[PDB]
Amino acid sequence: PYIADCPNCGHSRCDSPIAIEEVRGDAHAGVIRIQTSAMFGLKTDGVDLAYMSFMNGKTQKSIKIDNLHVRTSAPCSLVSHHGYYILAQCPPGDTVTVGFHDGPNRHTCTVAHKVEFRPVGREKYRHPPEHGVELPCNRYTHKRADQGHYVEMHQPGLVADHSLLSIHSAKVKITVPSGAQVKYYCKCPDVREGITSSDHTTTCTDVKQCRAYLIDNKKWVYNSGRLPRGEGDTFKGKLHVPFVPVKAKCIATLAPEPLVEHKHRTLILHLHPDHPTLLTTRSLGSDANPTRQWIERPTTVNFTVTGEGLEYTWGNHPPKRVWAQ
Amino acid sequence: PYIADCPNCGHSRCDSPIAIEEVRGDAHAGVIRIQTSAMFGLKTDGVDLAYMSFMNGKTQKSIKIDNLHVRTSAPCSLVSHHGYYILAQCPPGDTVTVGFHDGPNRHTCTVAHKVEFRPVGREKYRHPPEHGVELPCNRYTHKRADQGHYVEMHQPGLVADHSLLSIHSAKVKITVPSGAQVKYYCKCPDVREGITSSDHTTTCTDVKQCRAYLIDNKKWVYNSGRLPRGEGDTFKGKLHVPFVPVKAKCIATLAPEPLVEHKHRTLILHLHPDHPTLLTTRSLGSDANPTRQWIERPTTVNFTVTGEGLEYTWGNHPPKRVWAQ
Amino acid sequence: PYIADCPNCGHSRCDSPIAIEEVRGDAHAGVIRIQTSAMFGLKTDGVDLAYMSFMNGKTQKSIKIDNLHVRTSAPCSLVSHHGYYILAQCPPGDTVTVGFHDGPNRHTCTVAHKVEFRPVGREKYRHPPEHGVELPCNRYTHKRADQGHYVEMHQPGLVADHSLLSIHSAKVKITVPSGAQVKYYCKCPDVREGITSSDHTTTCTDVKQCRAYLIDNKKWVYNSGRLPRGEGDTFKGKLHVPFVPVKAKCIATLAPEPLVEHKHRTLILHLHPDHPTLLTTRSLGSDANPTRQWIERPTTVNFTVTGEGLEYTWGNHPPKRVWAQ
Amino acid sequence: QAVVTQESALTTSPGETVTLTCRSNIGAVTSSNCANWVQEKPDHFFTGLIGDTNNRRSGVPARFSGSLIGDKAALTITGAQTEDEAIYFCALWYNNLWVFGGGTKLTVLGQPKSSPSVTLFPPSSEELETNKATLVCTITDFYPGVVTVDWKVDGTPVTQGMETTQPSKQSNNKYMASSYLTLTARAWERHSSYSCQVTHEGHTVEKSLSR
Amino acid sequence: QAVVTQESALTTSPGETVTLTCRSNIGAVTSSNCANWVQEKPDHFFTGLIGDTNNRRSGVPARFSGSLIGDKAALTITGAQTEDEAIYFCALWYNNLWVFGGGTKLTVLGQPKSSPSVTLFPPSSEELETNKATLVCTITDFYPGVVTVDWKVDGTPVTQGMETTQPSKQSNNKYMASSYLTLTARAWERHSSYSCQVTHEGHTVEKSLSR
Amino acid sequence: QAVVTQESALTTSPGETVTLTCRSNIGAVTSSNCANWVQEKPDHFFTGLIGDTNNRRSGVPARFSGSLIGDKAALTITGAQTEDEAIYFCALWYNNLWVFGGGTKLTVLGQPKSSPSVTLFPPSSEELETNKATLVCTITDFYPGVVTVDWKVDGTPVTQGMETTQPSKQSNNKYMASSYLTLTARAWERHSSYSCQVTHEGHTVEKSLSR
Amino acid sequence: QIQLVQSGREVKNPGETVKISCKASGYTFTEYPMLWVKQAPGKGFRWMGLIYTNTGEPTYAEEFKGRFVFSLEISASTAYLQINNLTNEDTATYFCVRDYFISLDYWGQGTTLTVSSAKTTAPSVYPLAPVCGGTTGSSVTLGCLVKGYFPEPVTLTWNSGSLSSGVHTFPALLQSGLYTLSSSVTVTSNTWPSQTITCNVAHPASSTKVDKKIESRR
Amino acid sequence: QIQLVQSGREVKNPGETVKISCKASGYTFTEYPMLWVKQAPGKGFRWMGLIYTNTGEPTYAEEFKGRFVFSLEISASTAYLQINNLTNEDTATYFCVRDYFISLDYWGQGTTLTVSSAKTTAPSVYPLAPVCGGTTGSSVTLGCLVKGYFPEPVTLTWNSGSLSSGVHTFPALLQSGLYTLSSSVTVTSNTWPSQTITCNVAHPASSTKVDKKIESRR
Repeated sequence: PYIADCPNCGHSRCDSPIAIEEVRGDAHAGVIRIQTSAMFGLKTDGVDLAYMSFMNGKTQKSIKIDNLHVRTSAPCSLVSHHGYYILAQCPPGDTVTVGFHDGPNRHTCTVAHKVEFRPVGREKYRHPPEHGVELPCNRYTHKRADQGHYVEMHQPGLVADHSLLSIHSAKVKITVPSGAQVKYYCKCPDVREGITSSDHTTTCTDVKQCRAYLIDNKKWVYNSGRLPRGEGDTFKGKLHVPFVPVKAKCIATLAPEPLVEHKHRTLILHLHPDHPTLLTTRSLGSDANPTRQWIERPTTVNFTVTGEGLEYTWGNHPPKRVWAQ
Repeated sequence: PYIADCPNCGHSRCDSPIAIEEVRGDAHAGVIRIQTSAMFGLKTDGVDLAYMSFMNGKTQKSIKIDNLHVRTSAPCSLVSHHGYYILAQCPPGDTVTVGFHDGPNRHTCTVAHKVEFRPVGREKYRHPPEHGVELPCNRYTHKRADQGHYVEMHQPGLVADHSLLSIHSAKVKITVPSGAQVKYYCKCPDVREGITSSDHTTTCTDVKQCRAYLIDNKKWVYNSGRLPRGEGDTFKGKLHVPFVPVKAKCIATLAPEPLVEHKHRTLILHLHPDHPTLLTTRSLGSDANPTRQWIERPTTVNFTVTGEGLEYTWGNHPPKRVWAQ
Repeated sequence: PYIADCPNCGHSRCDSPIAIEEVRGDAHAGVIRIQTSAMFGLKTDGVDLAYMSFMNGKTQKSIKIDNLHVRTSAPCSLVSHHGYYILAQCPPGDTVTVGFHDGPNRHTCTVAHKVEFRPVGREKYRHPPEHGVELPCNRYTHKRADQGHYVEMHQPGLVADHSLLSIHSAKVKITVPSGAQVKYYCKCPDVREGITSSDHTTTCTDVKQCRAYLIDNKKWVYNSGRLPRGEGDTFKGKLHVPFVPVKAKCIATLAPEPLVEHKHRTLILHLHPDHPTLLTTRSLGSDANPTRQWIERPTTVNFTVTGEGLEYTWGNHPPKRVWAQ
Repeated sequence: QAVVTQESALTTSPGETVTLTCRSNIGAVTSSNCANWVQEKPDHFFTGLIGDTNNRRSGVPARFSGSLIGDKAALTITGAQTEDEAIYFCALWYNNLWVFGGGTKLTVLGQPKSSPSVTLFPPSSEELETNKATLVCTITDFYPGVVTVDWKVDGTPVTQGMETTQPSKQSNNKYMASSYLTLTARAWERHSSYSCQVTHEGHTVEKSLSR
Repeated sequence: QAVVTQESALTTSPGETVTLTCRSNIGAVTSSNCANWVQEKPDHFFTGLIGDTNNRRSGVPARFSGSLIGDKAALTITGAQTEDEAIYFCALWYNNLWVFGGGTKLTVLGQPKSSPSVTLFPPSSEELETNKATLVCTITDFYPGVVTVDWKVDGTPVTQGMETTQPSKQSNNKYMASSYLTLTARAWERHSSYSCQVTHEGHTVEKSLSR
Repeated sequence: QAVVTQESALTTSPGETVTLTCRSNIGAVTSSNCANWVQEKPDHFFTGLIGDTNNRRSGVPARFSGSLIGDKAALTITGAQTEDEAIYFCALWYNNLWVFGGGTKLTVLGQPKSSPSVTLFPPSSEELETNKATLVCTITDFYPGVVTVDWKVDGTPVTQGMETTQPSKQSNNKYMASSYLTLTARAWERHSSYSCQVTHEGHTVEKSLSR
Repeated sequence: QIQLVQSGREVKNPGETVKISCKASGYTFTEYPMLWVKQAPGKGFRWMGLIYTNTGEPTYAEEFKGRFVFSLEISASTAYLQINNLTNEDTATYFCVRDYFISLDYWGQGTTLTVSSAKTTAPSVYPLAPVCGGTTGSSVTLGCLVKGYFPEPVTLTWNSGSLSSGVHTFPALLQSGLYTLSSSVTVTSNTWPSQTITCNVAHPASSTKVDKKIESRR
Repeated sequence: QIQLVQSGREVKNPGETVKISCKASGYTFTEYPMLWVKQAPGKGFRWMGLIYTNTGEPTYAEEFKGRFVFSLEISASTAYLQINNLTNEDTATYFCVRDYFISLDYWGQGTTLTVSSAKTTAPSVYPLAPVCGGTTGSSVTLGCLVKGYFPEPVTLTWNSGSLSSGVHTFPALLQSGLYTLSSSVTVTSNTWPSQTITCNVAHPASSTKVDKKIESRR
C-alpha cells in the first residue's frame, strides 16, 4: 500500500496512504475508477478482497474495510476494489473526495477533478434512470479477472523515517525495520552510504541533519507521480489493471414521446422533455437541411417537411420518419 | 411490508422491501411524500410508530427504525412515517435515494425522479428561509389522523421462494411457511395446482423447473406496479393515505426591499435581490402595459409611470402603488 | 453556552443551543466562520478545546465533541472551534446546516445563508485545487491566539424555565437553581419582584399565568439578536474573536496554458479552460481598447494586435506580452 | 410440522462463555422465526430472556445475548454464573404457530457443597390413637442433590415400609427430600430403636429416636 | 430551603441490579441540579462516584451509573458486589448551595461469616503498682458484626465493672470490639478465675486466665 | 538491539482493575510496534491475548484490553479474576524482528486455601528384590503452593536419603510435590517406623507406615 | 410489575371439565394476548395456541383444536383454559404466557392437573415435635405431616403464612392410593416453644381446614 | 494521585477556636475549589460552603455564616476551616472535598472535633502480654492499653509504624471522665518474643510520648 502526498487532506497537504491519483470521470455510468496509493484487497498475505491494507508507519495495516467513503458533491457508491484501485458510482462533482475510517481517526483524502456523467444518448440527463432503452455506453467492470491493460509497477524509492534517528545518549542513533537497507550519512563527515543494521553516528549529533532513509524494496509500488524514484534501476513488476473500460450497454436514457400534430407539409410538434434532449432531423432531399437543438424547455417547434420525407429523432428514442405529400 | 424490485439498488436492480414508488416532489416546502413497499410504523402487532417492519425472507422484521436515510443530491430530513409511506424534507435532486441500516447491511434503495422546490411566491429560492412573509403554500402534514383520500390496497399475488423447493434425496421437495397456500407443479407432469402442506414431487427432479409459489394472502398490500396480480379477485382493503397535501402557510420567501428613486414620471429603481425575483407591474390605464422579468442579477430598471398611477411587485413582498403626476 | 431559537431545527423553529447566527461566507478558501450560541471549547472549568459544552436545561453539558456536523449542500469540513465560534471548510450552498450528536439525539440546527466560494483569481472555480499559483486570498485562521477584533459580550437577560413552577399541592410553587435570582409574580396579585430562594404563590394557582424567570448572570453571553436584553445594565464582558480574516495566500487557481497562433498583427488563440476564466487585454496604445470575457466554453478567439504591443491575461496565470510588428 | 432441536445438556464453570443453539428441521433459522429463549428454574419457574432473536426481556442480565450463528438461533451466556444453572428452551415461529425445542439442561460450577440437615420425628400420639405410627425423616439444604436414606429398626435395616421422595429443588438451589417409615400402632410399640441414616457426598448422618 | 430524600436502607445480593433514588422536595430533579452520588465506607472513608448526574469519577467501577428516572436522580449498581455494602449519599445543587440527602445504607450479600478472634490479657504489673487491675478482652475479625461479651469472675457473672465498645468496622469489612473489666489491685488478688465469654453467630468462645 | 521492559510482579485482588506496561528502550512504543500480550499459565501453557496493540484474540475475555498509555503499550484487566494469575509477556515489533519483555508475574486474590493430600507408600516387594527400598510421599492439591516435608525413621529425623521435588502447579491451580526417602533393602528391614510429615499453612500432616 | 398468577392444581376423574384461570397484573391486558403452553411431565414444552385479548379470537394448535377452549374475563384481566372431556393423558402443567417482543416475555406459575379416578378422602394432620429428650441447639426444627388424602391439592402454611422463612414444604406423593405431604420449619431455639407455632392445612376437595399447634412432647 | 489529608482530631472546651487544615495533593489547587462538609454524629451530611481557591472568596451556607471562616495557605495547597467561639453542639467530623465534575469527586479523611470541658490528663501505657503459661499456636496476639487520658486524641503505632499489618486499634471511649484506648497486634509465633515489638503512644495535649516494649511475663 503506497503512501503519497494528499493535496487537501482534511486540513491541508498531508501524506495519506489513500492519496488519490488518476481520477477518471471519463465513462458514462455514474462510475469513476480511482487509484488510491493504498492497496486494499486481500490482506498482507492471502485472504478476503473485502479487507483493508493501508500504510501506517513504515508498516501496513491489513484489516477490515469497515467504513470506506468515496464522495464528491454527494456521497458516492462503492462498486468494487482490487489492488490499489477502486471503482465507485459517483454523481458529478467539481472535486473527488475519498476516505475510510480506521476507527480512531477519520483519515481521509481529497482531490480536484472535473467530473460529469453524460449518459450516452441525445438526452443530457444528470443521472441514470430505472428504465429506458439500452445502448452502447462506456463503463468499467465489476470484476478483477482482468488483463486488458497493465501499468508499470516497479519498486519504491526510499522514504523518510525520522523515528529511526534516535539518540545514543550523545550521538544520533539510526535503527532498522527488520534488517532493511537504511541509506545514511549526515551533513558532517561520518558513514557515507548506509547499508547496515542499526548504526550510530560518530560525527553529527542533531537528528535534523541526517539521512533517515528506507530502501525497503521487498514489495514494488505503483509508479505515482508522488513517488520518489528508486534510483538504482527499473525493476520488474508489470501489473495489470482490473477496471478496464468495457462496452457495457448501460441501462440508459429515454425522453418522453412527442405530440405529433399535422399541418400542410409541416410538423407542428408540441414537445415536453424530462431533460435537455438533442433533437435533430434530416430532410432527405439531396438538400439535407438538418437541424440541431438541445431542448430542455418544453417547446412547440416546426419542421418544413418536403415531398419525399423527413426523419425525426426524439433523443435516443429511435428515429421516426414521415410522408408529407 | 411489501417487497418489490428496486431499480438501482446499490449495485443494480435488486428486490428491496423499501422499493420506491410514487415519488411526489410536487409540494413546495422542501418536502416529499414517498411510498416504500415496506410498511414501517407499528410492529407486526400493536406498538410504537417509530419501529421498523420490512420484509426479510417471506417474513417481516418488525424492529427499530434506528438509521433511516432518505436522501437526494444531499441527505434529506425525515418528517414522519405512517404505513408504507414516509414524508421527508428534501432539497432538489435529479433522483431520490432511500435507505435504512438493518445493522449487518446498508440495504438501501434508489430511484429516478425530477425534484424541485419552488417556494410559493415571486421569489425563486432554492430553499426555505427562517423569515419572510407567510402565504398559502402546498405541503403535506405531519400527522396520521387522516382520511382525505384512500388508495386501493387489495391482496398480494403470489411470490417466488425457491428456499422452499428443497430435495427429498432424489426428488424436489416443497414445503410451506405455516400452512400457507403453495401453488405447485413442474415442467414434467406431477401435482398440478398445489394447495397443500409440504408436498414432494414424484416426477421432476430439478429445482429450476418447478413452481415455488406463496399464496399468502392473510395480509393485503399496496397495489404497486411492481406487484404481480393476485389473479383470483379484487379483494377488499381500501386504505387511507396519511400525508394529504394541505393548505399550510409555509414560512416563506421575501426579497430585499427596493431602492426607490424619483424621476419625472419615471421610477428609476436600483435593485438588488437575494434570489431570482419575478418583478411585474400594471400601468393602471386601460392600456395595461405590464412587464415581467425574473431578476436575480442586481439591476437598475426603469418604469414609465403615467399620470394616474402604476403598481409595483417586488416579489411576494406586497404590491406597491405610486402617484406620478 | 448560549441558547437561542434555531429557525428550522429539523422540524421547525426549536430553541437549540447551537442556534446559528452570523454566517460569514465572505472569504475565499472554502471556509465559513460561524457562531453557534453554544460555547464549545474547554469544559465548564479548564481543559481540552476539543470538548463540547452546550446548554441542556438551564445547565451546561461540558462533554466530548464526538460527532459534530457542519454542512451545506454537502457535508463541510471542520477547521477549528474556539469559544462560541467554529471555522469550517464548506462548499457553496444556498443554506447552512449545523449539528452535533449528543448520543441520544441528533439535535441539529439549520439556517439560510447565501454561500459561495470564488477563489481569488480570474478563474471562477467552484473549489480549491491541489496546485496552481499562490496569490493573496482572504481567509480565516486556524488559531485562537487572536485579538484583532472583539465583540461585545455582556450579560444574558432572563430565560424561561417552567420546570421551576411546580405545585405546592394547591398553589404554584417556584424553586431556584442554586440560589439564583428568580423574577416572579403571577397575573393575580402576589409577590411582585422575586429575588428569592424557593417561594410559593399565595394567590394564583395555574402554572400558565406566572413569571418563571432566571436572572442567572454569573456568566455573560454573546449578544445574539435572539437574546432577550438583560434590562438592568450594559455589564462588562468585551470578548475577542478568534477567527480574524487574514491575508493568507491560498493555494489557488490556474487555468491551462493557451495555444498561441500567429497571424498578421493578429493573435488567433485556440483556447480551452478548466473553468470560467476571465480573460482580458490592454492594447498598449493610448487607445486602450481592452476586452473582457469570462471563458468557460473552449473558444478560438482573436485580437487585433497593434504595432507597439498587446498584453494577455489567461486567468491568474501571469500577464503575457507580444510584439506584433 | 417442524422440529426444533437443542443440545441436551451442557456443563460450564462460573466465568466461562457458553453457547446454546436452536436448530430447525425445515431449514436455516431466520429473523422471521423470531427465536425466543425461555429459562426454567426449579419450581416450574419460567421467565423470558430473549425474543425476536436478539431482544433481551427487561431485567435479564446482559451476560445473555441471542443471535443467529450459521443457520441456527444461539443464546450466549458471557460470564456464566452459578445462578444460570437451569433448563433453557428455544421457541421458533412458523407463520402460524410456535414450536418449542426440547430444552438444554445447563450446569454451572458453583454453590459450594452443603451437608443435609436431617430430623427424625416420632409418630405423634393422636396418630397412635389410630393404631398407626409413621416416623418422618426430613432432609433439607443438601447439595449436590443426591442422597441415600436407610432406615434401621432395632439395629436391623428395615427394607419394607419406607418411602423416600425424590430430591426437590429449594429456592436457594439446594435440595430437600423426606422419607417415611410406616409401622402399625403395634409394630411401633414392639421394636425400640429407630434410626434414619442419610448418606451425602460421602459423609453419613444418622438420626435416632428412642421410644 | 430544599430537602433531598433517599431510601433509608436497601438490601441486595451479590450479582443483582439495585437502584437508589434521590428526591427533591421542591420539584423534579433536573440536569441543572447536577446530582452527585458519594459513598461512605467504614472509617469515615469518602469517595465520589458520579457527578453532574451521570459523570462517573475516574477509577469507580462501571457497575455504577447515574441517571434521572422520572423526576428523581438515580444510581444503578449493575452486578452489585459485596464490596458495595456502604452508605450512599446524593447531593443536589440549588443555584447557590448544595443539599445532601440522608444517605441510603446498602447491604450486599457476601463475605462468608467469620468467627471472632478473642484474647484476654491480665492486668500488667506496672498497673498493679497503681493499686489497679484491668483485664482487657479483645475481639477482632468477626462477621456478622454483632457480639455478646460476658465476664465471669470466679464462676460468677460480673455485672458491674465491665465496659464493651461498639463493634467498629475494620478495613477487610469484618468488625472488632474490646471489653474492659476494671478491678482494684485488691479485687484482683482476691478472686482467682477470670473469663471473657464472647457469643457470635451462635457459637461461644470463652478465654480464661488464671492468676 | 532493543530492550522491552515490564513490571516484575504485580499483586491485585479479585474485582480490581490492574494495568501492566511494556516499555521500549529505544523510544516511545507506537502502533507500528504492534504490541502483543501473551499469557503463560502453569504447564508451559501459552495463549495470545492482544495483538497489533489493541486487537483481542478470539475467545479471550473482554476484561482484557490493550492500548498505548504515554509512550508505552499497556494491558488492562478490568475486574481481575483469580484465573488471571499468571505471567504476562509483551512483545514489540522492530521493523524486522520481535523482542519479548521479561514478563510480569501477576497474582490475583482468590482460590481459598486448600490443605495437602498426603500419601506414603512402602517400598514395593519387587523393589525389595533389588536390595533397595524407596518410600514415596506424595502431596497434592495444596495451596498456597509452599510446603515443608520432613521424614522420620524410627522417631529420628532422617536428614540424608531424602529428595523433595519443587511444588509444580496442577491444572486446577493448586500444587503438588513428592518426596523420596531411599534406603537399602537392608536399611529397610532394620528400622521399623517411617513417617512423612508435611507442614502447610500452619497445620501439620503426618503419614506413617509400619513395617 | 407483571405477574400472571394461575389457579391452584386440580384433580379430576376422566371425563370431567376444568377451567384454569390466569389473572394478569402489571400490563394493559388488551395490548398483549395470551399464549397457553402445556409442559407435559416427560415430553417438554408445547404451544397450545394464542388468544387475541383485544377481539377475543383464539388460535388453537392443531393438537388442541377440539376439547380445548380459551376464553377471557376481559374485565378482570383473566384468561382461562378449559379442557372438556378430560382424558387421562392430559395430566401435565399448563402455563399462561404473555406474547410480546417477538416471542414470549413472561410466564405464569403453572397449574398442574392430575386426571385420576378416586373418591374424596380428608387428610389427617399430625404435629411433628422433637424427641422427648434434650434437643438443644442454636435452632430447632418442627414439622407437620399431612397424611392420607385424595385428591390433590392441599395447601399448607405456618402461622397463617406469617412464618415463611426457614420452611421446607415437601411435594405430595401417592402411596397406597392416597396422597401424603409434609413440611418442616426451623426457628431459633428461643422462639419455640415460647411463641406458638401452628401448621395450617386446607383440603378444598373435602372442605377440610385443620389448624394444628405444635406442642412439646412433655 | 489526589490525596486530601486532614489534621488530626481535636478536643476543645466551649468558647475556644480551632483551625482544621486540609493539605491537597495530586491536582493544581488553583483550578479546583474546596467544599467543607459537616457530618454530624447522627444527622448525616451537610454542605458548609465553598472557597474559590483561585480568588480566595468563600461562600458560607446560611447555617455557617458567622463563627465559620474558610481561608487557605495557597502557597502550600492548604485550605482551612476555622470555627471560632466553639459551641458544644459543634462536635462532629468535618471533611474537605474537591468540587469537580459537576459535583464533588474526592473527599478527605475527616477531622473530628469534640467540644468538651475538662483538664489535661496524661495516659498510662500498659503492655499486654499473653498468659503466664503456654500460649502455643501458629501465631500470637500482643496488646497495648492506653488508659485514662484527656483530651483526645492519642496516636498509636507498632514498631514506629513499620508493623501495620495484623493490627487492630480500638476507638477511644470515655469512661469516668477519661478516655481509654487499646490496640492489638498479631504476628507469627517465631517473630515474638524473638524480635522486639514496641507500642508507640503520643498524647499531644500533654506532650506525652511513651514507648512500651511488650515483654514476656516470665
